[PDB]
Amino acid sequence: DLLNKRLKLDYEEITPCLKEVTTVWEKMLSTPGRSKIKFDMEKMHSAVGQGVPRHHRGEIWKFLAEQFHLKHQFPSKQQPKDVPYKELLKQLTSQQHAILIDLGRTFPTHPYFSAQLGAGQLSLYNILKAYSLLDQEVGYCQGLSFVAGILLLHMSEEEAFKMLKFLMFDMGLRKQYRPDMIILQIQMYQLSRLLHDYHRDLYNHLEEHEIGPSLYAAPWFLTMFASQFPLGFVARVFDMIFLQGTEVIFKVALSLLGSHKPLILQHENLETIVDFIKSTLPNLGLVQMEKTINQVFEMDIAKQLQAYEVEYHVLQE
Repeated sequence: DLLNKRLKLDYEEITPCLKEVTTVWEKMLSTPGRSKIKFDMEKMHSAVGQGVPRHHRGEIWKFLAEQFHLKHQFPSKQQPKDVPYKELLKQLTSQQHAILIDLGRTFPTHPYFSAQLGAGQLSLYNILKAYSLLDQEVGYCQGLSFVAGILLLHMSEEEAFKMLKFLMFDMGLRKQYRPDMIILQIQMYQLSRLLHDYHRDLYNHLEEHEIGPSLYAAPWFLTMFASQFPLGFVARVFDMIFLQGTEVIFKVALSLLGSHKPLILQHENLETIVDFIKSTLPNLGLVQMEKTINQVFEMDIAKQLQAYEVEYHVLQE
């Protein structure tokens, strides 16, 4: 019952948010008719940057989504339909097997998900089942359980489904999850170009050993870092995603790669380089995570990403 929130929110923070900013959030959250009011971008940006209290993370994300709605029309051709959560769950989904195989690997040591087909896992299962029936083109795609999982850890089951719909449709995250993997391939290309333009030396080193992003970045995009990084770090990455968009993933990837460049440069073969990026890099210390979040947060690469996309299509022909 309210122990569920306790059960769910039991994870180490990178930097505990202090007294004062908890104060500022409560005021924005308590605003009457909140969803219809546009808040000033800079206050929010300062708010997110100064800390997101764990006890309010979920409501904050929903608040940030309301703000996203107000700033982005987000049109009437690609909507998603409104068969309620409870109604979708009456049906059977063809994605049952795919959901189950990932379910067992989703935050397996977290007390809320440790019990096989326990309350936590069932709620997650149902969210994914519903989503697969809503978005049958995507159905269930590997890694999605971590995303739905992180949402579930900060709000109710049905609230998590709604936010998942919002993140996937309104924020466009669903694109990378389509079965053809085309958008995922373009994202791999974009990260590579990002490395070329911002850390040429790292780029040259990776190219020399033929290490394309697909050898290590797939989990970063598809699980949004949730499958390999600490929960506290991933939760801050999500704070930023809801405020600044899914492109934050690229920012975090670039920041991490750039940050560990000196170490990656010391490895001389595909086996050692990939192993470092896959297994060692995720073992970041508290200060490192702190620096990463702050750097990523002020990073601006939207125009470059856009350009790399056009570039991809020109080279395809």
